[PDB]
Amino acid sequence: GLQGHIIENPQCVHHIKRRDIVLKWELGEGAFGKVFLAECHNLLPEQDKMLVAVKALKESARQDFQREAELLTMLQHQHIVRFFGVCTEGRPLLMVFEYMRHGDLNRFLRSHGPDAKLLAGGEDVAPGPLGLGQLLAVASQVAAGMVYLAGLHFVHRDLATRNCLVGQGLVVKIGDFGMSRDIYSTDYYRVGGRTMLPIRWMPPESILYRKFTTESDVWSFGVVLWEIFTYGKQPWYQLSNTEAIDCITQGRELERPRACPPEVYAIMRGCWQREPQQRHSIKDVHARLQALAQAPPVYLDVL
Ligand SMILES: Cc1nccn2c(NC(=O)CN3c4ccccc4Oc4ccccc43)c(-c3ccccc3)nc12
Repeated sequence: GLQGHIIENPQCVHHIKRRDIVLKWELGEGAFGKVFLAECHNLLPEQDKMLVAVKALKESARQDFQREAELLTMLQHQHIVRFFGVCTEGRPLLMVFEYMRHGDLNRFLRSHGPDAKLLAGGEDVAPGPLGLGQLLAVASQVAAGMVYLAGLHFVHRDLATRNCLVGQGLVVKIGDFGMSRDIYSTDYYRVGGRTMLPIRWMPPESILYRKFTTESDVWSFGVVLWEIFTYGKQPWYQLSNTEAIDCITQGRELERPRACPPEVYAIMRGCWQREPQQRHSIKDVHARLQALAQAPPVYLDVL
């Protein structure tokens, strides 16, 4: 079905009473519904009242909602956005997620870019552009989520920074509320009717043959690594959608970002081997990123 829609995977759901959810205000909006900030009571022992993100269904839908809830409940990992469960008592149908204070990683990258000064600094992040060690910590975390999805044989098909969230202490997790085509329409190619393909993130076998695997996700992860080291720039931004299809199917690679050490660009190139079976595993890409994120400053300073 839709690239990046969890029910594209063919592999218990917690219920929350409507009275325990108090909507505060809207956070975002798309064709399939809205996301609110809400207070959720009686959800976690430590917290009598905590903030959550609530996704309200705009309403087939109820059967898609049921299979989404099943698959979200099955995902339990430090770098997948936490799903608390559903409110099916009347309407609208609600899904309850942890609140990720910094929003999506593309927005977070662009607001800590090469132009950032003292004012960009805050609780969680230093002033000025994100440093090598912070960029590596972001990439490591997204890779760890992708290790977990690969271990469960899930394929994402729309992995991009816009589809990752950033929380307190710069925790980064894979997740979205199904509105990236509404909020970031320029990141998709419209192919008639309603279909919208994230071509700039897709390998040749996906664009040419419509094949999607663990190995096409690793390609997409390579593109995520490029977005991180460009502070959120669009891949192929100088190109039209058809120009980008021509570049990707002809074997052109994204150029080393200014902020990317050769060792890291080598990790991006391992994700971009033309032949899927020749790309490095997500386990290996994650081991190499984690090692660099955790490396002492004396080592990172000469990278
Ligand atoms: C309509 C639609 N079009 C595209 C993507 N859409 C999503 N997005 C995802 O399914 C992304 N997704 C995910 C996908 C694939 C593997 C693992 C995944 O882990 C997650 C973990 C937490 C949140 C989300 C995911 C939704 C949607 C539905 C209910 C709840 C939330 C989001 N609806 C859509």
